[PDB]
Amino acid sequence: HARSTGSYSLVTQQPLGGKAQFGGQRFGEMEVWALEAYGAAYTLQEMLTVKSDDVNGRTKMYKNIVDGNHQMEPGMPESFNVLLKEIRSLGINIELED
Amino acid sequence: RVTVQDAVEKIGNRFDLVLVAARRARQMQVGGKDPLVPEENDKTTVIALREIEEGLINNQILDVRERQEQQEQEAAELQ
Amino acid sequence: EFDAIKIALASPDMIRSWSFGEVKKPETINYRTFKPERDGLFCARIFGPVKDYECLCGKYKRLKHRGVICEKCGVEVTQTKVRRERMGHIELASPTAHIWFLKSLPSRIGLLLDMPLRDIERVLYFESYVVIEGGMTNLERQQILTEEQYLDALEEFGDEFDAKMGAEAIQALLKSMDLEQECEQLREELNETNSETKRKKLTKRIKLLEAFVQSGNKPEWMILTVLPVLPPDLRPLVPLDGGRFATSDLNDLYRRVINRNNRLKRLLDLAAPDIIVRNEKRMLQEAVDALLDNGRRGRAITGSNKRPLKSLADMIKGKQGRFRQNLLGKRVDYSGRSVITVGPYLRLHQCGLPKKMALELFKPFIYGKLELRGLATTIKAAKKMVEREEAVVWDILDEVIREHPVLLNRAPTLHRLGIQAFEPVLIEGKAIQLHPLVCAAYNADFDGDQMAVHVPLTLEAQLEARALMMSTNNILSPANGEPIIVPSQDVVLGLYYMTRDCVNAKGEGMVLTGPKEAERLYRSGLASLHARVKVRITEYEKDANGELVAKTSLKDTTVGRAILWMIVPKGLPYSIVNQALGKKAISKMLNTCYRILGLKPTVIFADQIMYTGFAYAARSGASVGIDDMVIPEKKHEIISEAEAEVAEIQEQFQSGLVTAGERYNKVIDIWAAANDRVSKAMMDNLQTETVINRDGQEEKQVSFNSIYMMADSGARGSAAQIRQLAGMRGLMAKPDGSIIETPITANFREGLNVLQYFISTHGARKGLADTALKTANSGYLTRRLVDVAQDLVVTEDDCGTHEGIMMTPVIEGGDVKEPLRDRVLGRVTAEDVLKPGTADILVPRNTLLHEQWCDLLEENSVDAVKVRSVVSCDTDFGVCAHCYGRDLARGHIINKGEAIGVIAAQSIGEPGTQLTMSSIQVKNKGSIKLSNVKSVVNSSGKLVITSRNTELKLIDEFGRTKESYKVPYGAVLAKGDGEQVAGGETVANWDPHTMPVITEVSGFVRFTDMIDGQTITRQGLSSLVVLGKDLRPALKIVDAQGNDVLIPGTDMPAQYFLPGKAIVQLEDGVQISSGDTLARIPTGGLPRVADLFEARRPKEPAILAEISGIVSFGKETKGKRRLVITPVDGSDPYEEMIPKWRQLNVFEGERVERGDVISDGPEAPHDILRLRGVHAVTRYIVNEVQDVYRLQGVKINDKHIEVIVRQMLRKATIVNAGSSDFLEGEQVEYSRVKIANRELEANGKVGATYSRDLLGITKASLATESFISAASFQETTRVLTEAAVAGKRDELRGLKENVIVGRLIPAGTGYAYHQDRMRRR
DNA sequence: CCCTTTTTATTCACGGCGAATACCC
DNA sequence: GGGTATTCGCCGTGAAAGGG
RNA sequence: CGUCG
RNA sequence: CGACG
Ligand SMILES: [Mg+2]
Ligand SMILES: [Zn+2]
Ligand SMILES: [Zn+2]
Repeated sequence: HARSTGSYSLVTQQPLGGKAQFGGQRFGEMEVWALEAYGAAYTLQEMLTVKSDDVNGRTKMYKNIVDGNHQMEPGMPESFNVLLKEIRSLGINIELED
Repeated sequence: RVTVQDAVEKIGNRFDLVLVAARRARQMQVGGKDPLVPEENDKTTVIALREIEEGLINNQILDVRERQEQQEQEAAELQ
Repeated sequence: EFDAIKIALASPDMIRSWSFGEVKKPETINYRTFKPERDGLFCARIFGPVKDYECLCGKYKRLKHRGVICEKCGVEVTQTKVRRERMGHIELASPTAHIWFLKSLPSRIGLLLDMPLRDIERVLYFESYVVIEGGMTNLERQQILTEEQYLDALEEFGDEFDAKMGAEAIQALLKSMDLEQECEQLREELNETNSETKRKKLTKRIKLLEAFVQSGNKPEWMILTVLPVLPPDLRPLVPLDGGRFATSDLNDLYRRVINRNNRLKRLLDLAAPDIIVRNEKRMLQEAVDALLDNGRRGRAITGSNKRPLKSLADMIKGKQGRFRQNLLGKRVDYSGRSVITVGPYLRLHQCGLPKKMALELFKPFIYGKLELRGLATTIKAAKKMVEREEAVVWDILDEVIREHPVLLNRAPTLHRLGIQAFEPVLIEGKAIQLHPLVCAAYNADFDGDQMAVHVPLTLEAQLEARALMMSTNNILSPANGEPIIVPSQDVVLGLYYMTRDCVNAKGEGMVLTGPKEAERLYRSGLASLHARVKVRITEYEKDANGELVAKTSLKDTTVGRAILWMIVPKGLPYSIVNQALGKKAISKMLNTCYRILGLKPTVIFADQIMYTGFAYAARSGASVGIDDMVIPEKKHEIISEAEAEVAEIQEQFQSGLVTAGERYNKVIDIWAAANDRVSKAMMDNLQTETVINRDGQEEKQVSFNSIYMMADSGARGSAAQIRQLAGMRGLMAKPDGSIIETPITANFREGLNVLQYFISTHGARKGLADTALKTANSGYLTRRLVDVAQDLVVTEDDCGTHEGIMMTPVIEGGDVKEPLRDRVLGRVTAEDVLKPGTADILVPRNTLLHEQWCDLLEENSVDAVKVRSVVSCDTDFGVCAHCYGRDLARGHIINKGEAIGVIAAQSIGEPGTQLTMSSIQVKNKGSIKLSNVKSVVNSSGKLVITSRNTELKLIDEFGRTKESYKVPYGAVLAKGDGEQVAGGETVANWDPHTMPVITEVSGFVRFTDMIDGQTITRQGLSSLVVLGKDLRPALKIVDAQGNDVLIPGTDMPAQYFLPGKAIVQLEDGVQISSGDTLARIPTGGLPRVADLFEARRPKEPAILAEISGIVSFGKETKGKRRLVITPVDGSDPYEEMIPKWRQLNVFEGERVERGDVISDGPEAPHDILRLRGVHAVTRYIVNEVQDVYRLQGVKINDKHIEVIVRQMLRKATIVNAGSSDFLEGEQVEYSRVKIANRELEANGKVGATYSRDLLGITKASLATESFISAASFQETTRVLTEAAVAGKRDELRGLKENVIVGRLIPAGTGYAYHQDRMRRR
C-alpha cells in the first residue's frame, strides 16, 4: 500500500491509516527519537509540519514540487492549534508570547 | 561516488557542509548558476557535493561570491 | 512569530471577551433539515455556517457583499478556517468548584485554606455548613456545624447569622481572605520551628502563598462562573444511516450541562424551597463533574452499552491522548509498506523498490518532470497520461529514482540504525529488497516481516539523508566501537568452507606462481579447493609516510586463501587470511580494514566478501541428514552405570542410611556428571571421526561434518543446541522453581515418549510468556529513559575542570572481566598521571586518548587514571566536547551540536529485551596489602583484626593489582605483610554464625552484675544465656597486681557489655588471651535495572553512620530501640530507631568510623550520596549496571550510563538561604544556583549552601522548568495544575518542546540556526 | 418530551503520597 | 503538655429507562 | 502492524 | 469500542 496524496480527517488535519481507506503510514515516537539521534532538523521539520499539518503550506509545497522548487515553509501545525483550543475550553488560559 | 567520507576530512563538522551544499544546489535550481564541474546525468545535490570536494565551493567562498554579486548589482543600479 | 508560552488562570471577563454570543437552546440537530439551528451547540450566528460565504436564508451569494450582518438571525459570511477558532461561553446561575484544584494531590484549596479535604467535600456536597462573618463570636470561623446545630446557632446569637451553603461560601471565604498579611503572619510564624514536619508544611504554604502573590492571577478564579465551549469543527458529527443516531459523547455531556442549567434557571423563577434547590445545585455539580473530568470519583457515568464516556481531560492524558497520538506521532504522506526480500545482487548503498510503489510515491515529481520537459499540456493531461499506464513516463522514472534516496524503516524501532537511507532501484514485483548486510542492524528476518519506506521532499532532507543517514556512513554501533556489518550465517560458512586445511586432496604438494593460477586451477578442476600449496604473494605495507612499500614472499597456504587474497586489498597483510577465519575473524578483519584504510575501501571490501561468500555457498553444498548427527557408542554404558548408581543410592535411602535432602542433591550431581561425560564423549566423537591416509599409515585431522562446520565457525547455532541435539539435552526444570531429578535420556535423533515432552513444553511456555512480558517491560523502560536526557546538546568544545572520577578496572574477587583498553578508550583525562617507578609526567591535562596512548598506559602498568566524566562537567545547559570524548561512531571527536542523550537512551534500551525477567583464599602468586585495619599480635604468633571495613588486595611483582577480597570482622590471618603467597593456600577463616567479643588485651576475667533470675538463666552444658530491669552487666578484667587496667589514649575503661540472646560458657577467675571467644551469639535482570534507574528504596535498607563517634544505648527494646552516636567535641540532635529485624553489627568496644555497614543487605542510594561523596554513588551504580549487563554478555560504554546519572542528580536543595530569595526548604535546579552564586561570591554579598540529592527517572523528568515535556511523559493534570497555579513561562530550549510547536529541533544545524537567532537577537 | 422505586454485586503488580490512632519524657 | 513510627487507603502507570 | 462492523 | 493473528 502506498499513498502520495489523499483524504484527511475532520477532527484533526492528519492523513488516514490502512489499506481499505486511502491512508499513509504512522510515524511513531520511536522514529522521532531515531531521527533525533541523527541531526535530521529539516527531515523532522518536513515530517510532521508539511506532510500532515499546514493545510495552506502543503499546497504550496505541492505547487513548488510541480513547478520544480525543492523549498518548503515552516508554517504552523494545526494539531497545536487544536490543543490550544482544547485547553482554552477548560478553566486554564494559555497563549503565545512574542 | 557512493559515500560521504572525504567531505568530513575537508570540513570536520558534518553539519555546515550540508547547509552550504543546500545553498549551492538551491541557487543552481531556482536562480540558475553555471556548474563548475561536468555533470553526467546527476541531480543538483550530487553536483553541489562534488563541487564541495574539489574546493571551488566553500562557506566563505560562497559568502564572498554573494558579496561580489551584490556589489555588482549595486554598481549596476548606480549607473 | 512567537518565542515563549505563557500559562495562567482564566478570568471570567477573558472568557466573556473570547466568545461572540450566548447560547440558550440545548437542541443541536432538528433531524429534518441540513442547516444547523440558530442557537445551540451547533450554532450559526456564533461559530458560523458550513458553506463558504452563504447565510442560512440564501440571500448572500456574491463575494462583494462581505462586510455586513444578516437581518434574519445575525449570520455573517465566514470561511472554513475561521470557524475552528470561534468559541462560545455558558453562564452559570449557581457557582461551582473545579476538579483539578480539588484532587490535585495535594489540593490547592486544601493547601490555601486551613481545612482538610473531607470537610471541603462535606461543604461542596451540601453535608455541613460553615459560619461566615462571626466577628465577636466564641465559635471558630472554620468550625463545622451539623444540621441540628444550625437551629440553635441561628436562634442563639444576637447578631445576624448568615451562613452560605455551596460554592458561594467558598467564594466568600476566598474574597474575605487577603494575601499580604496572611503571608506576613506565616513568615512571622517561621521563627518557631517546633517540629520539622510542621516546618516543611509551613514553608510549602509560604511558597504557595508567594506563588499566588507574584503571579497576576487571583484565588477566586477557581470557582467556575463562565464556562467556555469547544468549536463544532473540533467535534465532528457525521450523519450516519441506521436505526440509531451516531453522536459524540462530549456533545451529549454539554447538552446535559445546558439541560441542568436551564432546569436550574426555571427552578429559580418559581421561589423554590431550600432542599429542592440544594438537590438542583448538587445535580449541576455532578453535571460539571461529568463534563470536565469523570472517573476520578467512585461513580463514573456510562453513556451507552456499559462504556465510560471520554471527557475533556481523558482525550489528552494517557496513551491514546492528543500528546502521544497527534503531536509526537503523526501520520505522514509519501509513504509505503511492503514485505522484505533478500535480493543478493544489490550493493550496500542501494535497495530494491517496486515499479508500482515508485510510480505511486513519486506522482508530483513525475508531474513536475512532465511540466518542465514540455510533453504535457497541463497537469490534468499529465494525470491522464499517468493513470492510463502508458510507456512514455517509464524512462522519465529513470531520471528521478537515480540520485534520490528513500528512508527505509522497520515498525519496531530501538535505535538509530532502524531508519537508514538507500538509493532505490526499479525492480519487478510487489516487494522491497532489503540488503543482507544491514539485517544485523535492522534485526529483521525474512519470515514475513514488513518494513516502511518514506520519501523525502525537501532538498535539505535529501542532503541529510545522503550525508548523515546513509548506510555506508553508519557502519559502527552507537553503544560501542564495533562494526555492525558482519556476516551472519551464510557468508561466514562459505568463507569457512573455502579456507580450511586438509591432509590429502587433489593437487597437493605443488608450487604456484600467483593467485590467478590458483583460481584457474580451481575453476578448471585440476586442483582442489582445500589443499596445502605454495604461492608467490606480494603484500603491501604502509610503515613509511607518503608511500607504500612492497615485499615478495612465498608462504605455505591454501588454494581458497589464495583466492580470497584477491578480495583483500593492499592495506592488509597475509596474517589475517591464513587463519581459521571463523565468525569473529571476519569482524576483526573488517575492523582492521576500517582502522587502517578508512570508510571508502571498507564498504567495497564488505560487499566483495559478501559476494564471494554467496558465490561459494552454492559451490559448497552443505546439507544435513541422519548420518551427520552421530551417536556415541559409549553413551549407553554411561547411562547404564548412572542408572545403577541411582538405583544403589535409592536402595541406600530406602534402607535408612542417607536422608532424602542429601540424596536428591547426590542424584542430581551424578546426573550432571553423567551428562557432562556424555557431552564430552559426543564432542570427542564429533571433532575426531575422519581419518585420511597419505603414504602407508593414516592421519587424524579435523572432521568435515556439516553440522560441525556450522557449529565451529559460528554460522548459525551455539554449542548448547548441538549438545541438546546429538547428545542428551540434560535436566528440564519445573517452572515453579524446582528441578526434577531425572533428566531426558533420549536425544532428538531417537524417539521420545510423552514424559520427555511435558516439562520441555512447560519450560517453553514459561520462556514465551517471560519474553512476551519482558519486551513490553523493556519498551516501557526505554520510554521512561528517553525523556530523562532528551535536552542535552553539546554547546561548547573546551571548558576546563579540575575534578574527575578515578577510572580503574573493578575486581569482583576472581579474575578480570574488563581490561584497561576498553574503559578509557576515547576520553579526555583530568590531571597528570603519577608514575610509580620514576614519578614523571606522562600525559597532559587536556588531551585525547587515541589508540596509541592506551599502549603506553598498559605498558607503564598504572593503577588508576583521573579521567574527566560527564557528571564532573561545568558547562551550563549541556556538556562540552572534552567531557564526553569519542562518540563511538567516527575516528575523530564528536562535533558540536549532537544530542547524545537520545543516542545514549537508545543504546541502553536496545539490549534490554535480551535481559531475563566460609574461607578467604587466593588463586595466584604475589604480595598482599592491608588497608584500614590495625594489626594486634596474639600469643600463638598470628594476627587478629579489630576493624570492620578492612579490605585485602593482591599486588603482583610489577606493581599492579589483580585480585581483591572482602573479609568480615573477626577472622584470623595466615599470611603476613610483604610475604609471597602461593596458589591453593587459605588466608582468612571464620564462622558466619558466631560474632566475636574478643578483646586485644589479657588478664583474669571477672563477672560483674550477673544475678540469676533477672538477666541470666542457668540451665549437658555449663553455660548461661544472657537475656532489676534497666541494669546492664559488665565484664571487668583483673591483672596480676589487682588494680584497674586502663587503655592509654581512650577514656573508656576495660569493660564489655554482654549482648542479648548470647551464651557465656567460660566462668570467671581464669587467664584469658586473644583468640578465644567468650560470648557465643547466634532479583537480577530487567527489574534490577528498573530498580537501579528508578532509585527506589530497598525492602530492608542498611543504616549508615552520619558522624563518627562513640555509641550509646538509649533503650533495650521496650517499645522501641534508640541508639546515640555522640562525637567528642560536639553534640547530636539525632536519634534513630531500629525496626527490630536487622542484626546489630556495631559494638561498643570497637573502633568507630563514619561510613560503616551495620546491617546485611542492600544499601540506599540516597545515604551514600549525602555522606560519602558525589563520585562514589556514580561509580557504584555504573559498576552495578555494568555487572547486570555483563551477566548476559552485552557491551555498553560507560558514558551512556553517566549521562543518565548526571541527569538524575540535576535537582538540588538549599540548606542555608542567606541573602538570596530562595527558601531553605525548596527544590530548585543546580544551574540556577550556579549562575546565581557567581555574582554573589565574587561580590561582597553572601551565598547559599546547596546539597545535591538523587532523583529517579520519573521524579526528575516531571520536575523541570518546562510544562510541555512534563505533560506528555506520564501525567497531564498535576503538571497543568502546577503551571496554572505558579504561572510558569516556558522557553523552547530542549528537543521535545520543538516537536510540539513544529519547528527546528536543536540539532547540529539546529544549533547553528539557534546561535544565528541568538546573534540576531 | 417527562418522573420514580426495588434493588446488576462483580475481583492485577508495584510504587508515591496523604491521613486517623498511639507510648514516652 | 506533644510529637513522628506504623499502618491503611487513594491514586499513578503498564442506579436510571418505560409509555402514552 | 493490519481486517471487520 | 471488542475479537483475531
Ligand atoms: Mg520476523
Ligand atoms: Zn441569513
Ligand atoms: Zn566540561
